[PDB]
Amino acid sequence: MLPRWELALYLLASLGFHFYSFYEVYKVSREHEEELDQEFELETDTLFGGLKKDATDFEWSFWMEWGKQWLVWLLLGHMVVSQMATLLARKHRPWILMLYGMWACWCVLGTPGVAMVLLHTTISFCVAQFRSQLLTWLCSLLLLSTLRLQGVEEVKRRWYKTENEYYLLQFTLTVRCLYYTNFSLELCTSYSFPWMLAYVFYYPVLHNGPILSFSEFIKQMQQQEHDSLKASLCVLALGLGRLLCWWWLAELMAHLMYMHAIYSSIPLLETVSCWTLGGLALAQVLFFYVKYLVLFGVPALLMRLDGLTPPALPRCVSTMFSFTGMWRYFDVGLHNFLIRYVYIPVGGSQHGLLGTLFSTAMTFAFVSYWHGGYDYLWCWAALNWLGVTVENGVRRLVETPCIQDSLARYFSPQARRRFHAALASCSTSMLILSNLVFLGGNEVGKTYWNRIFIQGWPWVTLSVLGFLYCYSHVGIAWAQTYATD
Amino acid sequence: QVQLVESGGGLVKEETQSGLNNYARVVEKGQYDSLEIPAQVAASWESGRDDAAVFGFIDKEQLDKYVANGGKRSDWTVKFAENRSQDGTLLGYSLLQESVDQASYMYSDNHYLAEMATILGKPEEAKRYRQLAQQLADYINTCMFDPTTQFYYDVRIEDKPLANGCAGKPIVERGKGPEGWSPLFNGAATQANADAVVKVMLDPKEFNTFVPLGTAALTNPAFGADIYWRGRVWVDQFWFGLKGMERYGYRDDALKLADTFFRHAKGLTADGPIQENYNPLTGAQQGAPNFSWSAAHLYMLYNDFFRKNADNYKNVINRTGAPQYMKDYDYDDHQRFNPFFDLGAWHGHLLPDGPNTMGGFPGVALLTEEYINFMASNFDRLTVWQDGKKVDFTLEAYSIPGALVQKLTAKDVQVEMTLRFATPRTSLLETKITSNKPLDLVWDGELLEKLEAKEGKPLSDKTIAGEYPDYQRKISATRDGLKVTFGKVRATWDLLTSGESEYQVHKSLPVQTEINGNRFTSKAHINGSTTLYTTYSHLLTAQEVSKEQMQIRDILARPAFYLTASQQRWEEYLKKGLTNPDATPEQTRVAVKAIETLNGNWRSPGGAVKFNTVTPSVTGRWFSGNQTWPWDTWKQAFAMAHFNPDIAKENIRAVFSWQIQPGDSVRPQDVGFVPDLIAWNLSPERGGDGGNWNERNTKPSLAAWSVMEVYNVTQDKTWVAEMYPKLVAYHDWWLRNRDHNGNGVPEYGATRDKAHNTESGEMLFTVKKSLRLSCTASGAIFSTYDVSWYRQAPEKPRELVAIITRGGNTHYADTVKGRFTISRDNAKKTVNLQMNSLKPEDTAVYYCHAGVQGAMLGPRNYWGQGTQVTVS
Ligand SMILES: CCCCCCCCCCCCCCCCSCCNC(=O)CCNC(=O)[C@H](O)C(C)(C)COP(=O)(O)OP(=O)(O)OC[C@H]1O[C@@H](n2cnc3c(N)ncnc32)[C@H](O)[C@@H]1OP(=O)(O)O
Ligand code: HEM
Ligand SMILES: CC(C)CCC[C@@H](C)[C@H]1CC[C@H]2[C@@H]3CC=C4C[C@@H](O)CC[C@]4(C)[C@H]3CC[C@]12C
Ligand SMILES: CCCCCCCCCCCCCCCC(=O)O
Ligand SMILES: CCCCCCCCCCCCCCCC(=O)O
Ligand SMILES: [Mg+2]
Repeated sequence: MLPRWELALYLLASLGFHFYSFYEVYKVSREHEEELDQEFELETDTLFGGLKKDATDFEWSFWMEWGKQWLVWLLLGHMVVSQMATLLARKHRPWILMLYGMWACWCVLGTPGVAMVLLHTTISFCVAQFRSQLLTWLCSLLLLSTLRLQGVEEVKRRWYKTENEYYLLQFTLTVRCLYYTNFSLELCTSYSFPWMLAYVFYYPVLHNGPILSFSEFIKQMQQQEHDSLKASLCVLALGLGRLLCWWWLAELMAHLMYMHAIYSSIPLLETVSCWTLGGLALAQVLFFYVKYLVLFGVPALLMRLDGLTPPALPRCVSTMFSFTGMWRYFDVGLHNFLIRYVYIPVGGSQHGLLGTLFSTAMTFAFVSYWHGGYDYLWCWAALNWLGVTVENGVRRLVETPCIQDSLARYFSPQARRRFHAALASCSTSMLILSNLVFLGGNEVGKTYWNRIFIQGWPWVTLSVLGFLYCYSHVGIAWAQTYATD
Repeated sequence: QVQLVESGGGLVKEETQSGLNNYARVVEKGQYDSLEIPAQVAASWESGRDDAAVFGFIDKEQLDKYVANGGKRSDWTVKFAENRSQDGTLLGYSLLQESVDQASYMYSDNHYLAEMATILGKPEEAKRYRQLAQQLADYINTCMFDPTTQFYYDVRIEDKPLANGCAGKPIVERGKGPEGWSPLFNGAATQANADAVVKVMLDPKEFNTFVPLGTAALTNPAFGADIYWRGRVWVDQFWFGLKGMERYGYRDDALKLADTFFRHAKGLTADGPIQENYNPLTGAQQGAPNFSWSAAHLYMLYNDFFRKNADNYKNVINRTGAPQYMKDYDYDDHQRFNPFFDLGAWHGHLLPDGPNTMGGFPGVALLTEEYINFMASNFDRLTVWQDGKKVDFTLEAYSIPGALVQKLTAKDVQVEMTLRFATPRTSLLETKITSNKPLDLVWDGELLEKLEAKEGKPLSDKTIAGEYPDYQRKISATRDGLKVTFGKVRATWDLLTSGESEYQVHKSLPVQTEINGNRFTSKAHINGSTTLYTTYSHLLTAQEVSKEQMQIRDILARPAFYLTASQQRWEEYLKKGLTNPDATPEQTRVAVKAIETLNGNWRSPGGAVKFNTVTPSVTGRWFSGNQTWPWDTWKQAFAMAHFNPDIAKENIRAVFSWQIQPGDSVRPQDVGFVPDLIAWNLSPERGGDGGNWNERNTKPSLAAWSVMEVYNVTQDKTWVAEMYPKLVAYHDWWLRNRDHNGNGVPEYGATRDKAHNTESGEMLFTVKKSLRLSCTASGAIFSTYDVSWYRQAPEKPRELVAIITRGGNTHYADTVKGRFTISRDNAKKTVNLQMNSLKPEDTAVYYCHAGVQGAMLGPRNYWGQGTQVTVS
């Protein structure tokens, strides 16, 4: 739709500001290595020369420590047990994998963790026997809320010597919430308690795993057709290669840049240059992207070896230019869960504007509550609900025959694409701001809003919007490949 | 593992020291949350304006802005001194500040005393009083007037007097207040100074606000609307301003301001009770509901400046209601209903507000010795049954001055119920039923069980029996009617009973009564249309019961006589009170409302007070009973003189009955002192167990003013002869115990009370200390946490107190803003809550909280164990 030279120029500019802002963040990290180390205890390792890692990101360090210690071995054991069951007892493989999932949960979280998972699953099943969507959702929400009760938290913490085990239990139960809610809502043979236990105690997704639809799980656990062993080894080899590449990329990002430590020190984030701010935002979003790429590629690889089709991994955040695409293609599993069980039951987007607003509000409110329900989470939810609603409204307005005819008559297709890129620039800026609120909280959001949109309205804002305009041209050009279908 | 440890909490109790020299030493030593002299508090009370700007009362935010604009913080500190006689005996204390309003009141007192002496044939005393008034006016116009600002101000008593003989310069820093036109009201001002004051107070930038003449000019550094004595408009200061304006040839402007007040004051033409003050900008009302002082000055405004048969004034005040709690309070702890009191009685009645209470007068507001408490929601509620089926009635309930009337109309049966007061303890009800067929009358009643509520919402689940176990209410049948007996309760702040109190219902008919616990039911049968009379009597002592048995027997013998006596009495009330011919009907209705409020706030002799008296508010929380103040009494007697001279005389007599006489037991040095508060129960020092009786101070002297008004209305020379020695003694006391300098200009202060000093004679003062909680975090990256402080008061949920985010942004709860300060030390990994100006509401368990914000930092949420903080 655009000249090849023009799109090449936009791609060059996009890579340019990406890498230059990364370089600026690296320089700022080198300047304040001593201060950040004193204040946040940067870790020392030999992976990248004498560089020191930034371990201030809780999720990355938590899951890396767990994988070093126990989870990698348990995942390998699940892989081996699944292959052995396929070779020996294919018809009983779901139950062997259920048994292995329960045993691994016992190994990491002890008896209390398995007992809690079973209690939640049984309560959800019993409530689902009353085939009412409202009752099932109320039960799931109450079980989710129980995780945040101070007394329950104290009792749970008394079970484990270390805090990491308690956090692992909390994450496991948070994901089990989605899993057994999915099962119960689909329930409204093939939906019996053994199948629910197999679905819940499926190890690849036990801790932090993406929501895998029960329909696909049961359909693909009863297939009885499997790929040869050599094909499984080839798939495992390629998946491991890509996973190691992604893990190395995340470690390199944490070593070169200390985005997490800098975001922790608001006073520092308020005195860095504008290029450093942009680079910090890009590095934060891309580190989150690569982190969940690694955290879903292990479950995804295990499911692929098991013969399941896992939800698609997140798409490069440096190709996302809109709220709708961002939330369609980043967490595909959770997006599908929300579409089927939250968005559509409350009318989706087929009951006028107000219905669409209400459905989006319910979806984002549930997502924020699931993530913890903190004030910054609610803020993120409000911002993203507003962004998605505005995008849907503009899309509908343009889709009207009158507006479409006027645009075709007045503006050339190149002009239309340029206008689309200009709008997507502001959309991307707001999306980045909301996701920075998510990652760094309200202080980071206030800092970015003031230093980019208030204290730098004349030229900082226009520079950011021009760079995001080039970025959005490049993102729409790429989205033509997949977004069309 | 992250661990939070609280520390620094505990029980903060103010320590009381002694000695004026020590107080000065402590102030220099510093390092105290706040110092508090009870004598200085009593001095502020004695001024009648407990938080006025002129007396150094300014909010912290106002003081900070005052300093930022240029001004020392010492400009708002009023030095305190103790008055010692030549022998060295402690006469009392006085602020080191001479008030212009107090000087003007002394001036007016001097001329009124001179006039009284002339009436009594004492030319020498009259000449001396005129000379004193002349010199006092000279002092007021030479010292308390600021030519630069052209207004009247208070003057500090500086370490040395000025060359002209004045004690310090006028306090212009603290802004302009209503005391600036007090010389105009009292006539001390000269014509030029009067013109200057009127110009200042007619300026919309100073006092000509939406409701003019507030307690502080808009330019006052401490001015704030909704502050009772720093901007809110009080009807009395407004009337004083208008009266001074008229006195100095500005009657047209005074009339204009009166019209503005009438048009803009909120609820003036509505049927609500007369509250205390108004917002100078919005005009909204606030204060105790049925305020005798505001009602008195509204009647004075009607009789002076508002220009443009009891049946003619129906529902002047909304007297309907149906209380469900013994304490059915409004947002300010005053009863939200307005029961009808008359003739000095100690019980009141409310009109039925709907079908539930229809058939009787629901509210029974017993005036326990010093408080108002509802005894029942339905009591002696008539219900008519014809041919075995209940008769359905249409209610028409209304109140006229001096009576409550409700008419019940049905197809065949009509009932007219008129409720008037017969004696100072009995209310007479006349129920006349008109029917063509026999009827079965049934009376039913309940005793309230719930204790207290606010705005209709119960405060707790406490019951009357639970809260006051000795308050053993028991309904007992009697040969005629009913009676309710009460146990002895000595709740000094909520409920007072002697154990002999009773509420007796006597009926003209013979009825069959059945008692079931806290409810009764009386049944009677009539062969047709008949009139029956019921007397309700609240008797607070056995002697009262014995005396009133005969009175009740007489009332039921001639009920018509007592009904017509009450009707006539109110006819003369209205005839005397309403003497303004050029007043619109709305203004006359306001006057009638004032008369009704004043007569409802009138109490018969009771307990220590052996004279008929008028209290600030019958329904007020701390004004009910026979709690009489001298300041309120002066104005109440000034107003009531025009329609009820006997009661004005009785109120003044009640105030002066406890004037300290020579040879006193408690305070022999305070001869002529008029106690600030006299109530049913004496203070512990006088042998009682009251707790309201206040002798820590007096109020501003305006007694001669009201006594002269009563004389003018009644032209009674014996009244002046009786009151002259008392006024002379009170004036002499003002000159002795409230003149530190000795220049004849008195200062507000406090007496030599046990709450002010030790038995030796050393001034007491309470040194208050602050509290500083701490919260050290171990095993955490403390630089990434949004540390916070929560508190969980008993029986309440935990509420955020303060929070400081990892970026340093600080937020405070609205209830602790400014008082509390939260800081964090990332180096020491501690969080501190500097708590200042602690109050009993701050007593709670304080919880430190550490929580990260942002998905990168994880689900880090840690709570401290909690520490107990208790104050007072
Ligand atoms: C330079 C860098 C730029 C990048 C910067 C950003 C990067 C940030 C990275 C870090 C971010 C931190 C991580 C994020 C923190 C949260 S973790 C991920 C959790 N994900 C979410 O919370 C997303 C929640 N919101 C959504 O999933 C969607 O926006 C929702 C569900 C609200 C809307 O779905 P939609 O697809 O976009 O909207 P639609 O109306 O078009 O629904 C799609 C389908 O549903 C159908 N539908 C709708 N209503 C009906 C009906 N009543 N009945 C039948 N079907 C119906 C409809 O027909 C349609 O059919 P289709 O065209 O074939 O697809
Ligand atoms: C504007 C500049 C960039 C553009 C246009 C871009 C575009 C893309 C595209 C088209 C893909 C493959 C399709 C997809 O999965 O979405 C991709 C994948 C990826 N990108 Fe980027 N990207 C950019 C910058 C970055 C940066 C700075 C990083 C640093 C972390 C990054 C990390 C990745 C990773 C890890 C993948 C996954 C590759 C794979 O395993 O398939 N990208 N990007
Ligand atoms: C959801 C959780 C379980 C995901 C775990 C991801 C796996 C693939 C991660 C977690 C910890 C990682 C290891 C951490 C440290 C090292 C040492 C280095 O010299 C080679 C790579 C190696 C050996 C990593 C390989 C990948 C690894 C095992
Ligand atoms: C809140 C949204 C911010 C997202 C920023 C994405 C990166 C774009 C590059 C911005 C670089 C800084 C702009 C120029 C600064 C200047 O003119 O000083
Ligand atoms: C935070 C709220 C605002 C953020 C959302 C702004 C969205 C603006 C519109 C985005 C582009 C929509 C599609 C345009 C299609 C076209 O014109 O070709
Ligand atoms: Mg979709």
